[PDB]
Amino acid sequence: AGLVDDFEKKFNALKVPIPEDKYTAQVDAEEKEDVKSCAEFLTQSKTRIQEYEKELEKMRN
Amino acid sequence: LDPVQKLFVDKIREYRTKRQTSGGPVDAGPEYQQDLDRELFKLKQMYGKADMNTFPNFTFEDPKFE
Repeated sequence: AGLVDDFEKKFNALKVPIPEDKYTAQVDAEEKEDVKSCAEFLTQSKTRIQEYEKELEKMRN
Repeated sequence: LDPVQKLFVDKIREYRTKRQTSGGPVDAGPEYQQDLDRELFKLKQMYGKADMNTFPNFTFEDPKFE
């Protein structure tokens, strides 16, 4: 019963961590890849779909 | 003895002697001890070898997000 008491005040104190980050750089890559997928390609696509659709208002002639 | 409790006495005072030896009751002797030594060791084989009288402590880590 006295080997036991060591392992109480040890186990009751001895607490486990959760594992850490090492790759949330995927969220910075995701913000950069949304600037690419949204803004960069979105506004460039809105002038290119308009390049055709403005030629479709010219094709109405 | 068969005022039957005297056969308990018959045993019992030889418990009284044995427990009122050391280790509590001994006379089991070294031959018992080699037997012990194996199974007590053999226990450790199943069971690991360290803090069986202290607290084991542990560690926490990661490889990669594969």
